[PDB]
Amino acid sequence: MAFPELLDRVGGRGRFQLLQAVALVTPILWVTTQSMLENFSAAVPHHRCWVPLLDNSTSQASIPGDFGRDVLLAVSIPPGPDQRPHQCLRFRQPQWQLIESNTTATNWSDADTEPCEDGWVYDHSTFRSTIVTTWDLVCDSQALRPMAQSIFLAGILVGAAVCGHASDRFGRRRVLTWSYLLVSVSGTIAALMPTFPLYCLFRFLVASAVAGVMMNTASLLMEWTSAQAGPLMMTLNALGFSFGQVLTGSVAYGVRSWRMLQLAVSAPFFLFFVYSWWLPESARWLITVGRLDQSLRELQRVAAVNRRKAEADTLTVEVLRSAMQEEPNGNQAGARLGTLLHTPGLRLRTFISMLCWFAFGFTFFGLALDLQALGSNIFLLQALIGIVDLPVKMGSLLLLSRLGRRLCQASSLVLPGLCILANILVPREMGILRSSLAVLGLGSLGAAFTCVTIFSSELFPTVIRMTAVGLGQVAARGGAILGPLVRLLGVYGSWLPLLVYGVVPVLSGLAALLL
Ligand SMILES: CC(C)(Sc1ccncc1-c1ccc(C#N)c2ccccc12)C(=O)O
Repeated sequence: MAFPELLDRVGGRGRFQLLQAVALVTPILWVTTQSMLENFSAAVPHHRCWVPLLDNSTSQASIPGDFGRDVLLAVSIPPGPDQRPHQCLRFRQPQWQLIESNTTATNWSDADTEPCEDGWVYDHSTFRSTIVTTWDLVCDSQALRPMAQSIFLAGILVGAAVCGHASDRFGRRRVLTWSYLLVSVSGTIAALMPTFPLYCLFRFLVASAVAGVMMNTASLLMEWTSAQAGPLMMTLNALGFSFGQVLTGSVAYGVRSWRMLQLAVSAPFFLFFVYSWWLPESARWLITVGRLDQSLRELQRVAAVNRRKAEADTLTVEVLRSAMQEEPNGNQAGARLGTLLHTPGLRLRTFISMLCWFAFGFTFFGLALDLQALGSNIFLLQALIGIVDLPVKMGSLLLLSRLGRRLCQASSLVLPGLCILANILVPREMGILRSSLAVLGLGSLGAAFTCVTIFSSELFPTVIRMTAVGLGQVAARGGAILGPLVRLLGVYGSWLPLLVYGVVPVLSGLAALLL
């Protein structure tokens, strides 16, 4: 007797599945919050060079003449390109000549200015303090935020790999609960460190544990149900992320100091760890290893939950042993990576599939972590990304049946791509339309992820199917690391980052219909 018959006589759609779906989807919201917090915990508020005559009340008490604050600001700080005071320069000697309008204040050499040797002054209109304010990553080290985000994503990658191996060797629920605890502890410790490298290291560990819990949640959610309702489980696991975006919006609107926000986001994972003990472990994996009694215990439990004790009373050890004998082998795992490239018919089916996976990690994270520039109100913008995602996410599954197979993937990438290209041409005065085009861009990229998981399976044969979706996972992560690093090239122009981020999916999507 095979395992599906046992899962059939125990219950696949019973209430137990609903309870487990709720209890495992709820933490996905907070995982999304931890992943997206870098948009609010490290914002860049306005800044100007520290001034002796403006800031120090000692010199403020000795000022000859009661001039307006705008006058003093014009005297101390040269103007900038946006008619605002310059952000990294200061007049070395108070220039009183600038007051007279008879002299056109335009011939100022950089030799008359000096770098800010007395710190900076930030505005506290909407943010009380962020790490940009705390450690002054401005005007010389402004390239240290993409470094932090790249470190976070590298942490996700390494943690995913290590936790995958460990969960294959140890179990699902064990690695799940220990990853919960690791997220909680590492977040708590990261919310109090005094210097920057320690903050980076503990963000690394947080991301590793988050990758672990995400993968194990996916596996456990898919495994304990029948093959009929799998895609519904994947759909719920996808909706978790959008609801997490909305939660991030609300929570960030709540708290404005990066330490308290970080603690509030990292707290409830201990509560999740505290109740992760009552969930029954996966029985199929236990059958694979060979601990039959444990599997029978878990099966009797889950059957007793669904009010199906009578039929499960017949379960015995020998039928589980025969099921183990019917379990397939994974010895061939070594040569699957080779034959994916060796056979010509399978070479091209991969080189296109990865560019579908790589284009998502590169375009999404390169923008969704820079919501400061693509609009004005961050709290409302962060919320709309999650709200719009659901209509597109539900609509895309409808479009599958009507427009066909090949035309689904190609369509769900050109549309998010062309909106980013149109961002530069739209005049800077029309701020409303510039923001609305950004939301539809980042929002529609949610359904782009849902489709590639579905189309990954039907392309490759079932023998090597697990391997192909595996490599698609690495190219998606390995591309995310190169996401934020692109924003370094903004020094050449403010439009160039918006050019690279949108051309990649269009060149990916239009090339995906060739399958
Ligand atoms: C899962 C990752 C590593 S990305 C990621 C990293 C950290 N935390 C959440 C996500 C994430 C994954 C799939 C999503 C989808 N759809 C999604 C949607 C919104 C927000 C986050 C994600 C990937 O590249 O596969």
